[PDB]
Amino acid sequence: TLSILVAHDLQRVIGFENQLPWHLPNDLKHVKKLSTGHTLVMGRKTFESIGKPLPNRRNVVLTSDTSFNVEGVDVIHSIEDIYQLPGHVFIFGGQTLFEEMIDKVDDMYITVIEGKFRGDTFFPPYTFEDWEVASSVEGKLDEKNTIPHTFLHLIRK
Ligand SMILES: NC(=O)c1ccc[n+]([C@@H]2O[C@H](COP(=O)([O-])OP(=O)(O)OC[C@H]3O[C@@H](n4cnc5c(N)ncnc54)[C@H](OP(=O)(O)O)[C@@H]3O)[C@@H](O)[C@H]2O)c1
Ligand SMILES: COc1cc2nc(-c3nccs3)n(-c3ccc4c(N)nc(N)nc4c3)c2cc1OC
Repeated sequence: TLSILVAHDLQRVIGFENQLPWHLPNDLKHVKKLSTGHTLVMGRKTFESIGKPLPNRRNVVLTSDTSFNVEGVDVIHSIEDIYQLPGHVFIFGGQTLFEEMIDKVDDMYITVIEGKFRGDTFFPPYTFEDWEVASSVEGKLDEKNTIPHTFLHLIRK
């Protein structure tokens, strides 16, 4: 299976200055649970933003940099390389990767951040005419998670 994982706000903002615009621990937990034991494919900028490979999953980084060789990370240099990766593959970001892969993925696990943030990077537009809502679950709010959010699982019709 080839899936997208993304958190985007009401206007599809996904990032600002190479970081998440919001602090939402529950989104990170959501992503951890979905991807543990599986594969993440991310662009070079997203990788450098996180700063280290995430434990207990395969970390694959897409970059044109032939000097890229980081411990605990596998490197690919083409979009086509993604299709040769076994198991459940998750497209992990960022904007460029999402734009390249939205037409290619089986499904999407979206965290809709129910707010309007300042962004410099965006998830591409999509329509529910193309995507079936497999599930929609309202995120629980507490002291550490104060922004309303909804976990959507969308499957291409
Ligand atoms: N909200 C979310 O779910 C989420 C998740 C992840 C990231 N983000 C955000 O997204 C933003 C980053 O997005 P971005 O588009 O600027 O960067 P990005 O997608 O993370 O990485 C872009 C880089 O990936 C490499 N790349 C992409 N396609 C390639 C291809 N076909 N062949 C070879 N290399 C390729 C290139 O690396 P080289 O220049 O090294 O060649 C390119 O510069 C940040 O703000 C981050 O916080 C948000
Ligand atoms: C150390 O723990 C984490 C740190 C993280 N930093 C990030 C950053 N995102 C953008 C810039 S940095 N995340 C990420 C990375 C990708 C995500 C995606 N595709 N989708 C969703 N929903 N959340 C993400 C969180 C992270 C996810 C993490 O745990 C899973």
